[PDB]
Amino acid sequence: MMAPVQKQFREFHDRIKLAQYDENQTLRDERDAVLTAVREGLKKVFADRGEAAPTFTPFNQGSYAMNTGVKPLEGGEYDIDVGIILNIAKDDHDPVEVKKWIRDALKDYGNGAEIRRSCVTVFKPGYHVDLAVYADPELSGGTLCIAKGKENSGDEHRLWQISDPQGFQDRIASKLSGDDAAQFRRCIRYLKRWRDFRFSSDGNAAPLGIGLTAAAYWWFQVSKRTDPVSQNVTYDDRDALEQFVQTMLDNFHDTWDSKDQRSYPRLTVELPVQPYNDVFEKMTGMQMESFKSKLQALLNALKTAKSRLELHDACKALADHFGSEFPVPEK
Repeated sequence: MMAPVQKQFREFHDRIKLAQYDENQTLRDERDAVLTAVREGLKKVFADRGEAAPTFTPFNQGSYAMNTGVKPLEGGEYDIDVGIILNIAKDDHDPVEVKKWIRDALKDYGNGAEIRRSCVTVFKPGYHVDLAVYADPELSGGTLCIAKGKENSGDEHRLWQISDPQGFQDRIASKLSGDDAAQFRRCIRYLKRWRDFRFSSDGNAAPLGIGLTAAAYWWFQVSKRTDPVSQNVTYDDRDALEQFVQTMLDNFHDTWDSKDQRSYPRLTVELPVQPYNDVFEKMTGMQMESFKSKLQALLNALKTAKSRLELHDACKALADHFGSEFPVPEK
């Protein structure tokens, strides 16, 4: 019979997983250090403009909140994500000016703060912290809106966009339960490491991690066998990934580009909460074509790793796509 690889997938998962906020005091300390720095810097910035310092409520976001965190590759950085809800009315403030408040509050913290399209990012040796900045729902008509735009943007690209990070986190945490939910989380982490490993030559071309997570929310199916007599359950991560990657490939659509006068294959993945946008909408046709080509090659490897006599060959076929931390036993 062909070599199984379930034990090597579980070992790979143990190697790549990074503990979520609730189980990771180091990440809590680093997050909280940045939040105390923003309180200190806000007292400074708003005392300098004769106004009372605005207050904020922080909350956990991103993969360290949803228990889908992966360790970076060497030379990579941890990505600590937090939202802060300022006690302001969105209709009274430009979103970029508000982000300027936060960045100036973090002027001399670590390696300096920086205003991105989605957030204020602060850098330290080994990690960055993304602060997504929101206006107060109570003062802004009951909607949670994130500050979009940077210092570059014209009026069209400076906006308070309706957002629901906690809704998205809840959807990911609740899609399944128990050992089924554990397989779901493992397969998201496997594809996050695939993303890091096979998109390193051009990071700007990589699919957003939130995009792969939303794709899993739409299309992941548990793969397990239940012995009908003993009721014993054994999970099959290789098959779960094979069915999920084939479902994503099935959902690419050749999409005509009038500028280039050609088609590009495009995968559309809607967020299952507000604003329900296609998360991959900013990827170019060329990046999509390369995304689809690497997904097809991953699928081919997953099928190869079902039909090897030698565990070595099955594992090496997977390691070609998941990288040097995927276990390859000696022949």
